[PDB]
Amino acid sequence: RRNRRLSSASVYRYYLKRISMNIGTTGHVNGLSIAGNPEIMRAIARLSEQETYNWVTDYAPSHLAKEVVKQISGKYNIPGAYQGLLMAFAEKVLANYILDYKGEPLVEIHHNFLWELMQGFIYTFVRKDGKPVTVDMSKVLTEIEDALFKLVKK
Amino acid sequence: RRNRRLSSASVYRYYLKRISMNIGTTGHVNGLSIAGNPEIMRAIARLSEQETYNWVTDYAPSHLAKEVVKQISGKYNIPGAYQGLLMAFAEKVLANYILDYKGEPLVEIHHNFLWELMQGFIYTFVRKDGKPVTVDMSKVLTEIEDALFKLVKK
Amino acid sequence: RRNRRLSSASVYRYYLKRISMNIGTTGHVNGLSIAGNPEIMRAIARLSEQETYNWVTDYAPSHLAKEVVKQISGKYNIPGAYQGLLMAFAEKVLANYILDYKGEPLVEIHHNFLWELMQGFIYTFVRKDGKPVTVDMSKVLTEIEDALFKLVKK
Amino acid sequence: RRNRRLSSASVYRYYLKRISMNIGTTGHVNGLSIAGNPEIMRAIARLSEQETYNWVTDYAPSHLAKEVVKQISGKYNIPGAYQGLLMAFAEKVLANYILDYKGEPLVEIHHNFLWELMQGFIYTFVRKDGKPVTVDMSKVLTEIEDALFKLVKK
Amino acid sequence: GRQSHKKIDVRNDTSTRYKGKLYGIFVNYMGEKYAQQLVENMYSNYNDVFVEIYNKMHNALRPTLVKLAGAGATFPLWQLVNEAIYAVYLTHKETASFLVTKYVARGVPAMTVKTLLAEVGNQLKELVPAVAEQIGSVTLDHTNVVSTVDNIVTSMPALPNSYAGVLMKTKVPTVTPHYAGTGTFSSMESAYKALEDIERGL
Amino acid sequence: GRQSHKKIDVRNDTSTRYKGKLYGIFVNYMGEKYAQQLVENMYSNYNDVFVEIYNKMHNALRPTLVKLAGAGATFPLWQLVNEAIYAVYLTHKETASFLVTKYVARGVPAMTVKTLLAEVGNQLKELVPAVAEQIGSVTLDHTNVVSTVDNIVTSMPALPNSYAGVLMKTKVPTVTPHYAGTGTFSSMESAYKALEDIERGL
Amino acid sequence: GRQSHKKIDVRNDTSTRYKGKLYGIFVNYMGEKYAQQLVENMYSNYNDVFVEIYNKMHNALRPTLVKLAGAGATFPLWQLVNEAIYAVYLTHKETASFLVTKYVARGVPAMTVKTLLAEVGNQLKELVPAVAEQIGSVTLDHTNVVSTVDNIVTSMPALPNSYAGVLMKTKVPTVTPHYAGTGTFSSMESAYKALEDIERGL
DNA sequence: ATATATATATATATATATATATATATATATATATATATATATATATATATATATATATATATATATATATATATATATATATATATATATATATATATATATATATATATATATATATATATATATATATATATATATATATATATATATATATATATATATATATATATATATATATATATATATATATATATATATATATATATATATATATATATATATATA
DNA sequence: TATATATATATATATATATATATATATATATATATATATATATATATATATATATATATATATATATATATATATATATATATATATATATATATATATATATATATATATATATATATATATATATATATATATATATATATATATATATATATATATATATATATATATATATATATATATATATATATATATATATATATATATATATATATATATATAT
Repeated sequence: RRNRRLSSASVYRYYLKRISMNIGTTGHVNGLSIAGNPEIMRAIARLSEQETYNWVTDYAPSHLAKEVVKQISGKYNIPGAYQGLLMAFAEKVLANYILDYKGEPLVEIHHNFLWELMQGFIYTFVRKDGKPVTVDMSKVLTEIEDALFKLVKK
Repeated sequence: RRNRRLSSASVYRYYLKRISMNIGTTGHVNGLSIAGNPEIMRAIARLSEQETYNWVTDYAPSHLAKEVVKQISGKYNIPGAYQGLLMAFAEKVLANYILDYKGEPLVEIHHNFLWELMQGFIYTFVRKDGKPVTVDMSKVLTEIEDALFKLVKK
Repeated sequence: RRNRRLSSASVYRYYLKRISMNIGTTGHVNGLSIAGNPEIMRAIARLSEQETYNWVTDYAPSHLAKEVVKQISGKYNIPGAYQGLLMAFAEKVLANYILDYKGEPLVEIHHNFLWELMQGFIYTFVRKDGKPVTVDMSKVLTEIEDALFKLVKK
Repeated sequence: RRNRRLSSASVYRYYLKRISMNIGTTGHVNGLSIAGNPEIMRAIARLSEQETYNWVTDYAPSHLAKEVVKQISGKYNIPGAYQGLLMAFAEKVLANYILDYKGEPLVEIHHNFLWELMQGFIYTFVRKDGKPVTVDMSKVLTEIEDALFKLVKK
Repeated sequence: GRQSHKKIDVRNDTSTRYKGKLYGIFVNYMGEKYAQQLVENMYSNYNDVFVEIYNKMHNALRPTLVKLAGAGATFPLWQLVNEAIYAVYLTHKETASFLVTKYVARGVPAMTVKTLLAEVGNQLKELVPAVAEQIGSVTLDHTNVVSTVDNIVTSMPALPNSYAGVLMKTKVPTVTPHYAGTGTFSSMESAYKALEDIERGL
Repeated sequence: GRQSHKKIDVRNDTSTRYKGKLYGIFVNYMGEKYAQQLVENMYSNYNDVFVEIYNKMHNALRPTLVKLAGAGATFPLWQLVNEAIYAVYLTHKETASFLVTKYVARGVPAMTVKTLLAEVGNQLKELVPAVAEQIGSVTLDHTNVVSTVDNIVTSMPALPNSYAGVLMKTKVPTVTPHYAGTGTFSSMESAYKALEDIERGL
Repeated sequence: GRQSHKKIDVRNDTSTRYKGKLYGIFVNYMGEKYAQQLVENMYSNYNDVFVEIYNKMHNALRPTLVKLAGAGATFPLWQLVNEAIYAVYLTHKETASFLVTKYVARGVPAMTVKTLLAEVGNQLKELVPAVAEQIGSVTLDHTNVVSTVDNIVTSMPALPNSYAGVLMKTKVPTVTPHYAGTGTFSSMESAYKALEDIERGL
């Protein structure tokens, strides 16, 4: 799916698509007869509503992470691809460590994602003014690390 | 199935899947004709509703057991795996002993589950701060035992 | 589709045609039954509404670009074909450079679209008075460039 | 369609027929269900209204052209057929030349329509009194040209 | 920005897209069977006119358009070939002077227009008999095309566009690409069609 | 401006367009089956009158119309031939003097009108037996057309348009184009029809 | 967290997933038969363009991408190969200077870019005849690729994307992998397909 | 302020129990009887309408004719031209969404495991019971038909005769004549196909060689189970 | 039949090319042999169709009666035959149901996590696609709209009269059907009312107290 900024449209899309999936689920073969019944129809409607509500409520943290990643990237003039990559990184470090804390230390994941970003870690970027700039991957990674801990008030 | 924290979504999921099973049940072969008639449809809907209501009313004790096991694990910093294991233990011990009292003394189940947990009973866990800690299985087992007795006030 | 100046007619057209697409989407096969239920009908209506609203809100910049290109062409007595072509050019340059800045210098796009317009860049035009006139493609390209930055106050 | 002088009845006819076309458009197959909903019905009503309003707003110039052609023909005792033909000519010349100025000088269109009217261009007509009269096509053609330029104040 | 790069052309499905969409529209006017026959006839007419003339001409002239004014800005040339096929040939409504004047006014070099007119004539004469007979056996070139076409157009008065629409091919039958003589070359395209249905179990 | 270039004619779908649109309109008056039968009969009558007479005449005379007064401004010729088939033939309501007076009053050269009247007679006598007998075996020409036609029309009184409407062909059967003799030439047209349904699985 | 590890690629079912989902969508536009033909044609086109070009290119290049910048963050390299296949080859819209400038601006080492251009050209010349003829018989390298490609792009103006879309493979037939010469190797893949249906009783 | 909690307490009324008892009204029985109805018979008679005939007229309307003309709109042509849309192609370019790639993550579900528990059902077994209906036996009557008999009589139908007579189609002669097919000649043509040559060149096969190599199965050995 | 390898023998397959024999195909023309198709007129051979009548043959249909063979029906009673209903208990058989536990199987559910499957979602570039939108013009196709006239088709309208079919209206009487209305009495079904007492059910009302529930009023802290 092409990139689309989050909006109510996405909510409604998920809503209707889960409607289709659930009407498929219930009447495993007799989909038509279940489609004709208005009572089970209201049931499926409310189910899909609850499901969308769940999915929304458990997504705002990743939204905040992507937000701060966007702010940092804008402050460092980083191309969009790497902005998305750092969004994913922040999501990882909040989920596996900050929320549930699977058994792994931070700097370990840091070096993991570092080897992910190698080719090696100080990338040269040409701004719109033509002034080339360089940024260390490990630094900015560590930079958003603390910035994340600042958000959650860890 | 993957872990999903209990919510109304689960209620409706079980509801609709019971609809499917019941419409399969009644019209053993003539599922289509039964699916077309709205009267038996209402009957099946109400049956599935009653059945979900049953399954709900007979699950809150296990929910409370899992809750208190979660609290204890949080107080003792145990990884999720063993948290679920002790949830299952609490469910077992409340079911077979506290409610129905099958013919077995408590410490018997205790040692049974102890042999279940061996490899041997004082596991070391490394907290998020880097401070390793150790906890005795038999102790915390006995600990949640009385704690369970406190909930039902047994 | 033929040329039509933008007006509310287009808004409503997009609205209704998106209704058609969405009712197609939800009831992947059971289009009829989903079409009969008024609740999902209201859902689809509101979804198409939000979708049109998104599409409108993210189109005004293109409208302004086409407007200024119209003004410039009218001032320079340029036939409709090249008016549309320069509208498309201004659209491209504001999109890839002014807003997102994919990593390319403006003059690069300038020469790209220059080769796009070759045959070589000073075309002769016969006004309604019979007075032939000539205009340089590259110059007027650079001209609307500056005007473009003037609008967004870049 | 037979000749009918433009009047409000025509506006309403266009309105309702566009209603039919729009209800046909939205529910590509599920026309019935869409026909049952009053909301999409209100939407379609407003769309058809906007479309008729558009079509009206973009017709008054042609009305003026037909009017002045009627005046000239009445002044020169011309049978209805050629009056309609000259109405068409005037609308053509104002559209392609006066309004958008497609790339062609006036006299070129003049000679084109001249070859259109040949058989050669001085036609004899019998008035109601029995007095035959003759009129040159090219002259009265050029005549309404200037007359047209008077209207728009070109 | 730069969402995608759309392409517009006859994709061997424009038939079905046209048919299905207009069917869906007209069902609410006709009912099933009437709308079915209506869209069938509509597309058949649209095919045998627009495809057979304009699409073949566009396919033939595309390479030379790229050679002359290789660009996305060949749209005015498309205007020119369309008007040439309609306004000048098959209607005798305008002379070469009009097109050359118009398109030099639009910024097109004259000899380019002359060349394009020459080739579109040289091929339309193969596509349509009556035009070939009106022009006779004269090879068109940017040196001689203007005088010849001006003679041909002035010799005839303005023709009714009913000729340009349907009747022109309707009255006269032609050699099929499923025949001997010079009708033994193209069915390759149609050939695939057959294969298709056999694979679909059709 | 110059949005499109429309063309108006019988396009092998006017049957379907007429039937479907009027069916849709009338179903709100009769109900399904009655409206169906109604549109069936309506189009059948419209066919056997208007097509068989006027459309054949138009297709025959279009070439000569172009040769004579080639123009988009050929409408007066069209209304001329329409009135000729209606007002003079099949009704004897007016003499050639009326039409020639009217159309020279409208600015038409008289001998052109005479030629057209001659030809419409020469073909209508092929289409309709009764007129062929009324005129007899006389080839019409702009030198003799007015005399003969005026003799005929003055000889007969004003006829009730019930003749020109339906009954004329209703009472008398003719040789089919599916017969021997002089009915062995045209079914090619109908032939296509057959092929069509076979391709549609019909 | 850490729900799963999704993998996105052509999994021998994207054909069926595409066809089925779009069929389900379009039935409410067309009806069964029309929507069926529609999805058939649509997927056929999508296959013969995107699969044949981009998927083969990606499958060939993936190992080298890993060798150079082994990472999940080869994402810019994929963007680069897409731009190269579309923007430069098959269109001559931009010269290698633009790509190298843009991607070093994005933080990519220049010689890596030159390398990738070399290999993608070396493969596309095998896939598409026209590009092979435009480049001729020259092996590309990060020492010489930029000069040759810039020569070619300067030689040809911006082409209409209609070339890059469909027409390119449409006009010219190629040797099948069901032939002699250089087309006698790949039936392995196709073979599996056949085997499948036989086991499915199909 | 209004309203919601966190304790204590009123009065007040909203209901609900916990007993006894009223009066009042909501129904219901229990008998007797009214009165007023709602119908229904039972006869007689109206009156008013709903229809229907039984004749003769109207007016009014619904259609249809029977001619002439409108105007109006439904379509269709006839030509020129618009305007608005339905699509389509031309080229360029956005945004939106719908599916597919090309990487990184989510969350959410559809599954599948990986262990531990539930709970709920789907079956199964392990003993003891039910009630229920499925049948079957062990003694008796209902409709109930399912037949059969055992007499009489219908009516109805299936046929068959026993006469006369239709009409209808099944064929067959008798004569004349169509039109439509089925094949056959009688000449001149096509188109299409079946083949056969007449050269060429493919493509796909069926084999046969010409070296190499697989896998596969047909056997045969060379040891072993 | 497997397990290791090696043969011959031949079954295919795929490698590269070459023959031969074919099966098609397209290339151009020419034959022959056919299959159709016309284009005009002749055959004999059905195939119907007529249009006239006459046969024999049978398909039905009547008209009257008589049989025979049946299909039902009713009248009365008698059997066997099996169906299914009740009346008594007993079986087997299996349908559920419940009572306690134990299984296996599976439907979900939750508890931790881990896979994979695809379902969507959010972060940047390529597809076919349609969603369109524009922005520029050009088409065909069409929906409409004019602008002049001409048709056919049917929608009404008016003009004059004539039909037919209806809708009412009236003018006299006569029906049947019905809605009521009386006029006598008698039923039945009710709707209430009364007169006596008794219920059950619920509407309140007391008289004492007790609940929950919530309606407001009386002491300090939060939304």
